[PDB]
Amino acid sequence: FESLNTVLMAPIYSFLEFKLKLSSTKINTNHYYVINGKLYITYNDSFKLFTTINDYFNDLNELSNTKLFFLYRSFNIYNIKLNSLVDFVFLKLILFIHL
Amino acid sequence: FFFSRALKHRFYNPLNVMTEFKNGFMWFIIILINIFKPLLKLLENNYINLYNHLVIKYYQSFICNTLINKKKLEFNYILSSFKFIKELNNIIIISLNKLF
Amino acid sequence: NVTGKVALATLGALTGYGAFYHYNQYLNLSARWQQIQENIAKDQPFDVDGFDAKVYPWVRENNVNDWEYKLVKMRGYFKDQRFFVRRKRDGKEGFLVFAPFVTAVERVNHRLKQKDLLPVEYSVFVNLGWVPVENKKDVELGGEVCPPMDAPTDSTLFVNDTFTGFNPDPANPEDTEQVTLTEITGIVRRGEQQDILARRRNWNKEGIYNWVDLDYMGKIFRLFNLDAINTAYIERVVPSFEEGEEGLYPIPATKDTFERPLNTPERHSTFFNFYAATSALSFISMLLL
Amino acid sequence: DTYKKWMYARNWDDFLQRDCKAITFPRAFALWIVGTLGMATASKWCRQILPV
Amino acid sequence: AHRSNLYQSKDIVGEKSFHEKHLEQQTAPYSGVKSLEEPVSQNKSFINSLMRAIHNH
Amino acid sequence: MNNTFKFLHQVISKLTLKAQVPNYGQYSHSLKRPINPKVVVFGNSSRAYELISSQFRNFNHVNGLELKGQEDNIQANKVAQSVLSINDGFQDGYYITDFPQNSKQAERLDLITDGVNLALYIKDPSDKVTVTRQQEAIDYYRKTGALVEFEVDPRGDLEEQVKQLSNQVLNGYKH
Amino acid sequence: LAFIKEANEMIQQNTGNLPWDGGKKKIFQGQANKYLETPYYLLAALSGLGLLYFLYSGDAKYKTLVLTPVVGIAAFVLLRRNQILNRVPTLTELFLHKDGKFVDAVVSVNGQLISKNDIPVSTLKLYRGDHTVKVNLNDFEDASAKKFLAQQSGQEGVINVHFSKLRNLAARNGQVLNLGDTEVVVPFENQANRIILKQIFKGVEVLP
Amino acid sequence: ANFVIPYLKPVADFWNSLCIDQHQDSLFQFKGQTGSLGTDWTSKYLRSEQDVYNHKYLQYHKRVHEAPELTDVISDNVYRLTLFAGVERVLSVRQAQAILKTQFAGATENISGAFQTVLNGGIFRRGYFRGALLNLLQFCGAPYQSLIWSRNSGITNQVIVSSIFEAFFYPLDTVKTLIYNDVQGKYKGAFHCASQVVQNAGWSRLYAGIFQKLIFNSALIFHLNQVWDGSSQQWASLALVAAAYPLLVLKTRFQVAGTPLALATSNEVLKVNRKTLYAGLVPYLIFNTLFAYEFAAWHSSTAQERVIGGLQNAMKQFSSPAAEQVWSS
Amino acid sequence: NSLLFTAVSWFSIYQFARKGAVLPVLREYGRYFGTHRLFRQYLHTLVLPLLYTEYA
Amino acid sequence: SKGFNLANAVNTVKSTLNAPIKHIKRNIEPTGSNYS
Repeated sequence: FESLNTVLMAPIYSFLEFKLKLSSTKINTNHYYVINGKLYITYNDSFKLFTTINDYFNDLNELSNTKLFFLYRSFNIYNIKLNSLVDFVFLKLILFIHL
Repeated sequence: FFFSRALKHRFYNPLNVMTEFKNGFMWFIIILINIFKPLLKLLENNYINLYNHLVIKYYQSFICNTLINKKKLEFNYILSSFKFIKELNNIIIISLNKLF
Repeated sequence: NVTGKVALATLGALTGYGAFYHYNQYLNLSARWQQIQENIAKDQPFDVDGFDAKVYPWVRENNVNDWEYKLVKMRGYFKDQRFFVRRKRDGKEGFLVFAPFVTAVERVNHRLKQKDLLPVEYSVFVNLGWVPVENKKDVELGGEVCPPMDAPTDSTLFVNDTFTGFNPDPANPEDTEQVTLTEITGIVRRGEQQDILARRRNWNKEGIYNWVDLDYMGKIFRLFNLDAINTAYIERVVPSFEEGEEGLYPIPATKDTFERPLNTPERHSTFFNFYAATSALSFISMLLL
Repeated sequence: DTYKKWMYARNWDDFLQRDCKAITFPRAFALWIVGTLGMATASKWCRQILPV
Repeated sequence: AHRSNLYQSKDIVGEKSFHEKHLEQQTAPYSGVKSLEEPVSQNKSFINSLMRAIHNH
Repeated sequence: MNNTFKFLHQVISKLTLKAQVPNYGQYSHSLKRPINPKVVVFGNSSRAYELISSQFRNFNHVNGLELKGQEDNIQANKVAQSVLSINDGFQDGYYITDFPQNSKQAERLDLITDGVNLALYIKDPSDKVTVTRQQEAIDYYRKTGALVEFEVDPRGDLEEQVKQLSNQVLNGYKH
Repeated sequence: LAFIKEANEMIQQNTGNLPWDGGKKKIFQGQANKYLETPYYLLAALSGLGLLYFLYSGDAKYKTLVLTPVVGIAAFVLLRRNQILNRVPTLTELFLHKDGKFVDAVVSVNGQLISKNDIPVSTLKLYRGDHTVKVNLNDFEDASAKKFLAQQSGQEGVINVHFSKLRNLAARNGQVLNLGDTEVVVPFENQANRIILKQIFKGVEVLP
Repeated sequence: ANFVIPYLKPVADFWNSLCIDQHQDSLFQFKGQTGSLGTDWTSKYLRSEQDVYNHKYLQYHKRVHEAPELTDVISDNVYRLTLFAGVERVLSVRQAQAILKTQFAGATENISGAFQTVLNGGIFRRGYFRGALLNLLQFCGAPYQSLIWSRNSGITNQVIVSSIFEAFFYPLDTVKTLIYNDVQGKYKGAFHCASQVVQNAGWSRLYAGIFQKLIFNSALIFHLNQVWDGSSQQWASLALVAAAYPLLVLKTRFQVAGTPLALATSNEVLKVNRKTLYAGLVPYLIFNTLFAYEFAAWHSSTAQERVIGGLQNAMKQFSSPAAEQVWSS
Repeated sequence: NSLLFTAVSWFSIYQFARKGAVLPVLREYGRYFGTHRLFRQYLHTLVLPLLYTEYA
Repeated sequence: SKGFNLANAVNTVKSTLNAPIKHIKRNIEPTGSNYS
């Protein structure tokens, strides 16, 4: 029943979001805080140091890169069964040659 | 197509021809013996591997019987075609030694 | 444990569905077969002469389903070539014997004296019958299937028919149009299809045939109406006592001896029993685990 | 022809009988001398290349 | 050590692969038409609001 | 490994390495960065602080100077708990200052955190305190191989120094 | 946020900060290796049946009669090797008590997770080097097996086999750890609290 | 001709069969006559060119008026199951992408990201063709069995039979979806995945989005019938499917939920951002418009008449354009 | 041809304006109604090709 | 996320048409050899 409700209301929700974007402007100026003597911009539940627009874009790109490759960078280090097999086979052949 | 090369080793001499035939046959036989000789060592290694498998299976069965508080080694797993492998290897080596 | 339970559940569900499907097919085929036997027992054959003998009603309407297992009494003459298909009848190894049956001819040559053209022959395959394996050589090339029709009493019938182009004149003044017509009564049977699992697979190059491939039969016998031949064939039926004891082959078929279809109620019952037993055993084993 | 054979010699003897036309005993013996020289040369080559 | 370095030289940055380059290009935020967000009264029209809604999301 | 089986060995090893790190050839650059970059920074000067701020703008600072005088194991445990989490902003990189100053503390921290991803010694002649307080830690990290030494002229192009430090830090990370 | 929580838990587990639940701290987590047995058994049986059929009906090529025994013997060797490897007793988890003088072990014996309770820490010892397996031939009730083991080994009664000879199959992916009475294999690909694990593996009780 | 040709000629013959009109070639394999005119090369070619449309009509008639044959159905949708079978996995991943941790594995949150997620595993068993065999088995399940028990029925009976058989075969769909959405190779086959799901979640877990699948299947059947008819309201049916599309997305997300594959639990499936309810709308519509299901049995009278009329025009091709209208003929 | 040109122009204008780039052909805000340059560019690319098609 | 973008596509096309420039220039480069 809830899924039927969500499906029926899905186009209406998209239209309402479009109407909200049409009726609203993306300027709130509630984000820039001058804590002591350095700029700060609203960032999740906290602040983020702000000095330059290019620096902010680079920070966003770095955060995106981190959250995009986080799972790749956590590969199983000890998943070396195949490499161990290859090294063992080659060293076994070399041992046979030495003998 | 055969005169010149045979002329290099003086194969117009029947004594040289006979000696070369004997040497070539001995070369072929020794090559075949070298190729097919490591089979005996492979059979001995099979015996050694069977012994190692028996020891490892005994060790694993002992550890398993130490885990669960029982004392009855699974000799069905410990042997696990030991008789068949031993008999096959024994008859193979006996036949090979009987042939030569 | 859990993997075994899942496998048993899947096997039981699939086999139960198969058993249900085969039971329903068994019921439908039993009803269809009793209807077919009731219709055949009436023995009221649709006559095949005239325009229906040139283009067959089942071919014309593409409704062989509505024409299958319906007795037709066709008139025409047979060809010499015979075709053998491996088949068992009453548990005995044998060959179904088919032969082209020219039901109509068309003469399109207007230069009659200058050129002697081959008439365009409209033919259908007639299942002449069944002969045991040991007597396959006993089948004769060009042998008479049955005595020809008697000479018509009406003198206006001794001309070429408008549709079939046949003249039933024993002494035709034109020696190039003499034809010995013959009347055969038989049921209409649809062509078979390849099913390897049923062991009906034919190696055309090697000359081994297990299912009725009407397309290949027409192509090899160089017949004209290839599509009409592929539509269906006629299984000749004789009024009981096909051949009780004689050296007469192929043995014709009767209302109680004609060739059964591959999809039989007995076969579907065997499939249903096997699937039901498998499903019950799988469910019992799943319960035990 | 389906290119299953190129020389059409069923066996070496046929070769020596037909392609070499060693119909007579002098021809057979001359070919045997040639084969002896070839075998000696081949054995010498095998001993030189693999001196075991 | 070579497998840990993925069979490429340590202390060499290297060039990003196409995928990485693509992921460096697709993850960048889209900078919409800035002028449509200005407090200019001409942006309060329905047409300008529609343009801002469809071009800036 | 003899000189003739080396080619086959390297080809088969390159093929089989994709079983552990799939498509590693297409992500070799990105995999230069670890999941949770823990960096221990040595250096106390104006240029050192500027380079730390430039390079670690997206990193979180841990002030080991706050943990001074306490037990070595307690300080290492506190630093480890500080550097073994991910913020709600998906910030996983931490850099630690004025820590550990002792080889024993560095070893304890590495054991608890499964090692530090990087140790960065910014050698600036204008800095005098570091060599008098963190020399044992610097030597320990040099021995363990996690130490990267960036020699900074106290004067020069800040952008050039930033680029060089970025390249060295990217190359010096440890998984 | 869900992935952030998942990644925090993964980082804690990798570093060894496993959950603390009522005086039972998970201080070890290991994974056992599984090797195929059924496909190799089926391949060996199929090769044997093929050889039997080709002997019954002489219509097999020389190359087929050469390859089939080779494939069958290779499959049989792999089957035996994997049967030995799978049934290796591998330690999977170890829980330290709040007292610190006892541990609880979970051992994988090819699928049957066995639990050993209240193992004293002083009875634990990790074998850095290879040890000697003591096989009591008197345990065997087979005269042929006794003779084979007394011929392959120079000993007569309780033979001693150095674990270097058995390390290819008995323990190739871990260290042999004595649990007082058992000798389990601690895997190399294991997640554990390093300090506590090092302390206990030396036989030293960790203070509460 | 003794070692290479015996193993090369079959390949060339298969190529020729795929490239030459076999039936026509068969007509040319029998040269001569047996007493009937019209069996020469010219007549056989003349009948052969019309035989293409004749055989298309005969195949359609067999599919409509006879019991369906699985192979025939597979021949109607060969590209959906053989060449583009991985597009099913791409669409499933895209639908479930909102709750899967694929955006953290170098994949964007769009169709390109779904493609890279599928293609990073290769082009085989663990990659593009992962679960292709399961998809083929599923096609031989609910759709094929629905085509048998409701051969020439109307849309209502088609929907009823298909819903019954999809509810009967839904666990296979759940297993296939789970095999589609795991990128770490955590499930080593359909049976392994099903066993893990049953032992860790229960038998009821295999029916996560059954009702959503049933309703979307009803909508899809209506759209397919309209497309087969070609009533020009097929675009209205496409709009109906697009409106009912989030049911398929919800089914996919419910199937991969409360599992290590996904980051969200079953309840959290309904708390996802509504903007993600149309995850694979355009790719799914394009794929099901180009490679639409071809269930010739389920064709209505309008669709049959349209197909036969097209074939009849194709037959109308065969005539002489400059044929003289003659008084006597 | 006119519809394809209009589609290409609309697609290009939308995709470039999504990244800030707007072709400065017309004034930023028109007279009278004050419509935006983007809207007037869309209108011109929709209308003028039709006018040229009709002219030819 | 957002998918296709024509500005990015044009940048990729320019990069593709610019990549083989260096190799063509190197081929047309005059070397230090003077084959008198």
